[PDB]
Amino acid sequence: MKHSLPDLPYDYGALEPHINAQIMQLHHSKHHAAYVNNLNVTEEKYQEALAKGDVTAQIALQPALKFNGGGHINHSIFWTNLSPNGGGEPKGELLEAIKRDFGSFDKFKEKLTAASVGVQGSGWGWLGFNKERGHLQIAACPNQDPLQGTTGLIPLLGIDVFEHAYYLQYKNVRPDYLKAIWNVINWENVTERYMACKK
Amino acid sequence: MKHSLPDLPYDYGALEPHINAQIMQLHHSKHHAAYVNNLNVTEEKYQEALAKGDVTAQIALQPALKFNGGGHINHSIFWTNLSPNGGGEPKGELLEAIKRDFGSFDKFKEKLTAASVGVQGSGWGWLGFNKERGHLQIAACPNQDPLQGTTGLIPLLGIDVFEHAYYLQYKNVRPDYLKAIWNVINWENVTERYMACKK
Ligand SMILES: [Mn+2]
Ligand SMILES: [Mn+2]
Repeated sequence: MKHSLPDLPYDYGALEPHINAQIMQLHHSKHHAAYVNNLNVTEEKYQEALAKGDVTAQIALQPALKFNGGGHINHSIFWTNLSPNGGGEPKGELLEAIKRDFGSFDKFKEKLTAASVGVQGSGWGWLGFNKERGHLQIAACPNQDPLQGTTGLIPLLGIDVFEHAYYLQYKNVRPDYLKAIWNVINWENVTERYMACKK
Repeated sequence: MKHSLPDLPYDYGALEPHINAQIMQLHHSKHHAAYVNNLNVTEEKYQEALAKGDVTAQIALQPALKFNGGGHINHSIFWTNLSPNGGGEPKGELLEAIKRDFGSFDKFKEKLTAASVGVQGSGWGWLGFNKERGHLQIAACPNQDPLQGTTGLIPLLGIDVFEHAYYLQYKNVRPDYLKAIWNVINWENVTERYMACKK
């Protein structure tokens, strides 16, 4: 098998006015498209080096694998974390865990926003689930480094703070992007990942 | 493919008094043995992950692959860079290149000493050849990060500054270890690696 660019589950303009059609179309059809292709290229190179036992080449491929592989993991999740049917607050057991672990829904939003704005350079903000501790956890990740691969936390909600995700519309004012994106969060999807975490 | 621990080109005591037999035995039969075994286990997990397209697992395995993979690369080179017949100064084209790029042999030693002593924590000092620039270059690497895999430079001479390489004999006094190791440098091996770069 090879990786494929997943279609967006909605129209490019479905998230307006919070994220405009130009960003969505570029962020999916150009950026993510490149990560999948580069990911498949790196995996093939990594396969040849492994068959040859060329460990030097394997390690030299690690930055491309983490960046483009992480890109595929993160963005594929990101599209499902957003929806025109999104916004508002989650329900049921996820809403209860958020209040228990962060005090309230608004406190959680403040913490994830602060983590996302606090990224200096490129990276991501994540809400995750800690299997060992059995509760939610917020983390920030540099560049395309994916949450679970580098921290073991299971991703529930990611916020792409790469400049290409918002600069066209919001320019340098990243907090304006963070303010707007809460209105299109697909809490239905995020709830599925949370419920999938417990057994 | 199954990597294997290469036999040492000499007995564990052949580098005394500069590196004592206990260090050599532990550094080869324990530390390096673990890198090969851990490298093989990590490589086997990669084959499964690649076959499954599990990119998260590939990225999670990267720290173990670089540390143990790099360990295998570096230590395998390190042993050949040392010899009971070593020490003194190189000759021929290697010596002529060292004088040109670093001013003199003694000046070269000061620069490689300073790079090796300057490593805070675990890492390596390397003399390398820059193929693109066509000259020698000194660099430091953190942990077991290998020179070529992370910098593209071809390794000519490596100095292990992990504490397990000198602490038993020299304790915290790494500069005494660095001074002593010059007595067992296998310049014949370093010359072969250098001449191989100008094919
Ligand atoms: Mn992005
Ligand atoms: Mn070592």
